[PDB]
Amino acid sequence: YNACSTLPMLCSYLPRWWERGPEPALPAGAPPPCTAVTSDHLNGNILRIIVNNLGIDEATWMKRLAVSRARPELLHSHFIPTIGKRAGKVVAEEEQLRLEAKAEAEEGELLVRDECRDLYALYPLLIRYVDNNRAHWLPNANAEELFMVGEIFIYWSKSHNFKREENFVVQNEINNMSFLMAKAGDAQSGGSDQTKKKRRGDRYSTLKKMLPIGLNMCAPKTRYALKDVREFLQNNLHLQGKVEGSPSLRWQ
Amino acid sequence: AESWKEIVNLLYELLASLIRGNRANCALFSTNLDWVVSKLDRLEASSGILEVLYCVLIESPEVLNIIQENHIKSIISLLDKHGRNHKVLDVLCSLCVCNGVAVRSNQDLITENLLPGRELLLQTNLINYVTSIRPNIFVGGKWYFEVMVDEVVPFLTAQATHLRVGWALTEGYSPYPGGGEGWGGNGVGDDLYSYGFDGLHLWTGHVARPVTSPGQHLLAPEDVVSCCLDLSVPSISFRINGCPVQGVFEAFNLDGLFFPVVSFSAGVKVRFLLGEFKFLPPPGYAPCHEAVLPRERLRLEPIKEYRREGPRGPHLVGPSRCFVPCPVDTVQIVLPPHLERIREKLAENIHELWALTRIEQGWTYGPVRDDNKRLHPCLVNFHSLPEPERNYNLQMSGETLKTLLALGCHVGMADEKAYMMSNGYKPAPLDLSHVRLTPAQTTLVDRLAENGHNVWARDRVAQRRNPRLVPYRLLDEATKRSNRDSLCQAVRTLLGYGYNIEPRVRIFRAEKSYTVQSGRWYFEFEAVTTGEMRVGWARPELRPDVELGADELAYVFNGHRGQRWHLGSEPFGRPWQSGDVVGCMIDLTENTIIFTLNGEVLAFREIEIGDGFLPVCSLGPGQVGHLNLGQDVSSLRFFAICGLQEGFEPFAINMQRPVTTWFSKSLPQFEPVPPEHPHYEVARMDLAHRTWGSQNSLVEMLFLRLSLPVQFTYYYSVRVFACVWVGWVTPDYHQHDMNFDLSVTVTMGDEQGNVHSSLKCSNYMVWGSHTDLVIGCLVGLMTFTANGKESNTFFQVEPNTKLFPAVFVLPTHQNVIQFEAAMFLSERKNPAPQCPPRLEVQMLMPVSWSRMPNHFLQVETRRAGERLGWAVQCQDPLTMMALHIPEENRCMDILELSERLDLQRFHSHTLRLYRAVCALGNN
Amino acid sequence: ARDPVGGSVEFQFVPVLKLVSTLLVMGIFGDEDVKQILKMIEPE
Repeated sequence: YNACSTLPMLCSYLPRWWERGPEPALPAGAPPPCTAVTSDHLNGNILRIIVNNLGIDEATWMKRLAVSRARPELLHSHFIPTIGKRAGKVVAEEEQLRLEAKAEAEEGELLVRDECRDLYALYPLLIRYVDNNRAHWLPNANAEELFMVGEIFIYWSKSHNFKREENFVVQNEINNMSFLMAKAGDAQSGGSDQTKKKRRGDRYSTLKKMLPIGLNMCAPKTRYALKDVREFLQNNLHLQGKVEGSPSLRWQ
Repeated sequence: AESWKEIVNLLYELLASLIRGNRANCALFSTNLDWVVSKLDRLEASSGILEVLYCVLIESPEVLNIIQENHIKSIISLLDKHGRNHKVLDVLCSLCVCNGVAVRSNQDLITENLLPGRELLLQTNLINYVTSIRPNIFVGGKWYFEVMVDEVVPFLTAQATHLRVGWALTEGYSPYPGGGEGWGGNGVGDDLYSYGFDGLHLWTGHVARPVTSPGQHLLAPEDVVSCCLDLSVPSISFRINGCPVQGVFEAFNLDGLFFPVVSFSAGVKVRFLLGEFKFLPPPGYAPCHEAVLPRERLRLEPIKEYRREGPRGPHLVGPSRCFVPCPVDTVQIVLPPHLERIREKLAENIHELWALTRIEQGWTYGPVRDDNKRLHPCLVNFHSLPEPERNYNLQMSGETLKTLLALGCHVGMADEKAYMMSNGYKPAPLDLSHVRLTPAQTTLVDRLAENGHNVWARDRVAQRRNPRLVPYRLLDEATKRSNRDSLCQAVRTLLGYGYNIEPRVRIFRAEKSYTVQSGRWYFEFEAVTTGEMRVGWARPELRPDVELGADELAYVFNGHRGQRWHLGSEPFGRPWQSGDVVGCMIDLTENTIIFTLNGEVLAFREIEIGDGFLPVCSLGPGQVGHLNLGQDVSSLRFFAICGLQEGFEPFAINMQRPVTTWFSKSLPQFEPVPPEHPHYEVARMDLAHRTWGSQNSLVEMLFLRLSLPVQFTYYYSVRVFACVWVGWVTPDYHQHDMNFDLSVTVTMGDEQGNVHSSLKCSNYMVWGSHTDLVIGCLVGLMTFTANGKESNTFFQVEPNTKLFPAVFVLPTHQNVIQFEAAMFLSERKNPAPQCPPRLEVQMLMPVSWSRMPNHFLQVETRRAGERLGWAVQCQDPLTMMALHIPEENRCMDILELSERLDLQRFHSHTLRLYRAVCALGNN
Repeated sequence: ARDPVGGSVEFQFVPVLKLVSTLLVMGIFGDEDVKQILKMIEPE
């Protein structure tokens, strides 16, 4: 794949692209050597193939809907890093929602930890390999233009991060690092303040100031809504967990 | 006795301490007023005496009644002894007024002793904004240009409208509108030469020499004022609409290229009948519209320009850069005959290649070199018809490779030597068909083509006024795409031969007021040029005089290459494509700093709060920039990213006002030497004199500018004991290094040239193990006394002007200089004579240095332009609100004192003073 | 807004309101303008 660095020869690669429509994963691991050769193709028309590569990410996302050979798939996520599209981000929002439903299932394993969570800890390392691919997803200029659903999708990515605040399992996840981010996500939390009325908050120094009152909510997320746009109190509920996450940031 | 001055001062302080809280002490001191005044004259520990007097005045009206009409004059004189000490003024206002009542008389004496005296107290007035205009081309033969006056509005606003016109050069004239020089902008430089207003005449040093016009008139929307300048000799003479303004300028340095100038003020327009001539008098001249020779088209410019009128806002800009007559060898070094045969081979190959190009136009060989069609001797083998009918190659191409040994190349042997059916003669060249040159060797081809064109250029003076006369250093890269790349075709045969081919910086800054030490703060730097643009936070205290980079106080990021600088380079970043705005973010409380390329996060993490950081631009000499801070609208690519989110608010959210800033000014206005210069020691002492020395090993030159102008008998003296340019300085001056002497005369003609005498001189002076002394007499005209002995004096000027006595020493490392019929150190002060010497607090030592930060000015000019006529125009004048240091006069807006606040304190006390001077209703 | 309008906002006010005040005292004003002040301050 490092070695990558006749119009009909390109037609054979279109047939190689057809092999991808069929996608047993061990035969596919070697394709990442072929997918890295596609980076040489990027040198334009090859961006349409990268749109096809976006559907490839949606295919690895189906694995995410539900061990060490998955680490070799994380080495294929390393090939993703060379590739590091917005409708595919909505499919990535479906991938993150798949990760949301699954990380909340990992949280149910943590309820078992109350009296065991060690099998979740291997999933915690495998969930970390998913997060490698999120660095490739981090592109964020398009999210600036969203400040909505892209952010609400990031809110879905964000809700999952509340469970990272919850403990000994994460030390087993540190062991994955021994065997071997989220602040850029916080861009999206600010979208709750909204466009030109957000400039008015600076006159107040508009919703972010009421959101700053909400930082006090987490000192005590049903309670954020109790004080009372109730959807904006639900945006404060994202901030309520984020401030108790800021108490976790005291560790940092 | 060395403890003794401290002791005495300590005693005054004691006494003072006894005085501040009581009336009675003062009552006892009422008899001591004459005594106190007797003691104030002392010049070493006067401050305590001052506190004394002060408190006494605070607590004794009677003493105000008593004080004599001259002891007070002794006090004003004290102030003149001490220069700018605010305390004395507090003393004065204390004199003015009692417990409530006042002695009106002594106050009126204060005024007559002050206000007419002008010079002691700082004083102020105002101008209107001044704006010079120039044609784009600098001159370095005789030239001529035309300037019709479309419009004048002489008396709008309090000022008479400015509209001076004259010649100038890029070093002694750098017109920054925000003040400088005694109340103006054009006509001020020794390097600039000028004209205007009543009686025509001129301004140099902003001196109004009143050479009368043949007849007459001012400047009104009529005259086609016009100018000429002979080459070498600066025999400038203005002309009023076809009537020359007599004999004028003569004999001046040609230090750098000369260019035409037209300053203006108010609602005024002027047209250039150039491209349209009207009046072209003979002086060996050639017209200036024809002066569009280089790449640039002819055009007006406003000179220097530190704020171009850009779209979203005024861009920061300048200086860019700027020398031609000189052929520089194409046939020097000999070509060895082993290679000369291949010189004649590759030349015959490229001559036959000359046959494979022009024939496409239908040209054909045979035989006379007719200009018509189908007739050249060149379309054949080069050997056949001597070396003039085939001068296109081996007569000269063989010489061109002699240049390859002469223009800076050391060539070696390395490889074996090497269809239209066209009319006349038909060889198709090989190996020119597969050419592969090394890319620097095309630049070497530029040296070859230029060096060769230069010799033709030297007879070009014997000619229409060819645009070609200038060297390829300044030409289109189209004619250069021909004459240089055609030389590469001779070099294209060499690839077949296979032979080897081995081979003023600017700065800007925010208001100190705005030095936040707390709060969150993003800030913009909108891009223009992608060069050394570098910008970042910095503490105010750093010299803008120092170049940015290696300084503790100024964390910054480059506009190019992309490593950040602090205390030299600290690499981490990357550069940017032009027009990519560079924003940045700073935590406060937390120390971190983070530069961003349009919101692209990566900077100076972990530092400390201090003075309070400010943004600071710093352009390279060629580079151009822009800035805007605050306005929520200023949130394009950049603040819209992390800036909206993290709460890092921009400056102008806080304020209605646009931010004030200071451009650096390459002009070295004098400043007093700080203790801790990198090192120039100085020591005052009693025969009164002072001592000197470089001490540490350290670099070039000392422009030793003593502050004090001579008034219009007295000797003045400066021994030296270790090559050095003695010669008393002109106050308005500037430039750096060498200067022997790179600094001036004017005929006072009556058009005839008979002249009512002719003058102008010292616009300074220069000189070259016996010690060196200087006892020059004055009052009048200058009388030099080189090496103690008399040696004549070329200088002589006394139009009642004030001027400097000083020297530009080059250091001999250790003990650089000594320093000092009746002694001068007295007449300089008001109480002339009082003959005995008296060194004192205002005996200043302000050396000129370099770059300093003058204010940007929030608003100034509204100029509008035009072409196929160049009828430039501008509208409503706005004031140069300003004051000046009365000595060495230099207009400065008062607000400039806000930051060099010591003078603000002095001024403010002047105002307290006057306020006391009113005496509650004195009229 | 911390412009400051001069000398940290408030210091800017003093002298001007001083002028107004004294100038008001001297018989220049109103008529009108002092009425502008009173509408400026109550408001009513």
